[PDB]
Parts: sequence; C-alpha cells; structure tokens
Amino acid sequence: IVGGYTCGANTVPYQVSLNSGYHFCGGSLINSQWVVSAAHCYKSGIQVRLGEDNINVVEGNEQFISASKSIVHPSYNSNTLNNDIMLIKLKSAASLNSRVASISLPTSCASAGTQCLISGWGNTKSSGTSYPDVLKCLKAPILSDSSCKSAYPGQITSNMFCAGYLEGGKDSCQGDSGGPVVCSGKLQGIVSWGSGCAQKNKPGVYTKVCNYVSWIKQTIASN
Ligand SMILES: NC1=NCc2ccccc21
Ligand SMILES: [Ca+2]
Repeated sequence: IVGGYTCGANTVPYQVSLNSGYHFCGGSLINSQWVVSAAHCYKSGIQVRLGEDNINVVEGNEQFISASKSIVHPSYNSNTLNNDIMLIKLKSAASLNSRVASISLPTSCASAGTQCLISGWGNTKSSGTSYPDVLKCLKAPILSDSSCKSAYPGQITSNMFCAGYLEGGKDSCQGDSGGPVVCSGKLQGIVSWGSGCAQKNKPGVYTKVCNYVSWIKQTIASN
C-alpha cells in the first residue's frame, strides 16, 4: 500500500497473509474454513496466516493453517487477468474471535463514489521497494467505469473496477494482491493489478466480487 496508514494490530480481522515460506499475497476470510484471494496468487504449498499484524513476529493472536485445496475460477485468464479470483480451503476451521473474523460477501455491487478500505503488506513505495511488515490501510473511493476504462483503454472488463485517486500518490501495490477491498462492511473487491503503483491516471484495478457470489457460494457448498 502506497500512501496509506498503519491500520493497527488486528483491526482488519478478515485480512489474511498467504505464506509459502514467505508472505506472497493477501486474502480475505469469508467463513471459518474458506479464504478469497486473487487467481494470480495461485501456487502450491499455501499456508494461510490469520490474526497477523507484524508478519515477521509471532505476537500472540495468529493462527497458521495449511490449505487443503485451492480453486481458481474456471474462466480466469492470466494474460488479461479477467476473473482474477480463487478460493482457498483451510485444512481445519479457524477459531473465530474479535481478531480473526470473516467478512460478509456483498448483497449488491457497490457504486462509484463509495468509500472502501484496502489493506495489505505490500510495497509502500511508488519508486523502489520497501515492505512494511505491519498491515497498511488505505481509504479510497470506487471510480466510475468510464474513468476506469479511460485510464486503461482496452483492459477493463465487466469483472473489474478501479478504486483510488487519478492524481496518484495513494494505491495498492506489489504484495497486496489478493487482499480485500471492503465497502460498507462487505467484500467488494480483490486487489488485482495496476500499471506501477500510485502513478497519475493509473489507479488500482480490483476484481468485482459481486459478480462471483453465486460461484463462491456454490463452490463452498460442494467442496
Ligand atoms: N494497484 C496496483 N498497482 C500495481 C499492483 C500490483 C499488484 C497488485 C495491485 C497493484
Ligand atoms: Ca505475526
């Protein structure tokens, strides 16, 4: 997250870190046994880490649970990033509490202008690299479809939305992929892609979770 703020320990209780020896992506806990992330985060050997604040320190509220299975969306295209969503099942259910909690799926798609909370452990620099270790947060509005398409001609599908600031300075970044965009207490987006980080006229692009609620629910119900 570039241009954000330190969230505060365990203030984003649905935020998970995906670890394969190291943090490589975020995710969102949507029930005691399932995490939503980005399809481009897929790999084998995933451990889901819940209750994290500093991802390099065991502070006392963590739960580390290996994945039993991953399900990439059947229509994910890794070239276009269309349908950049996957589900990860935990081998055992997390113990839910005030610091490890699921985030509701949306009932409706959120509109341009709605404020959202974007969070992650990704790079905090638009030039160069620095990783923050504690969770960073950014409040940002959803942008209109027309301004998203104008920013990224030929690249925005009906399964994507932009959020952030056309002036730049505040955005998600590498290492935030797969993490949450929460608006009005519902998971509306997944951190997906952008051209650089926090650059002018290149806002962040997010998977449009409301298009996937039926797939998520049906997949969980049978897996
Ligand atoms: N918003 C983003 N700009 C670059 C990037 C990489 C990975 C995830 C999100 C972004
Ligand atoms: Ca920790």
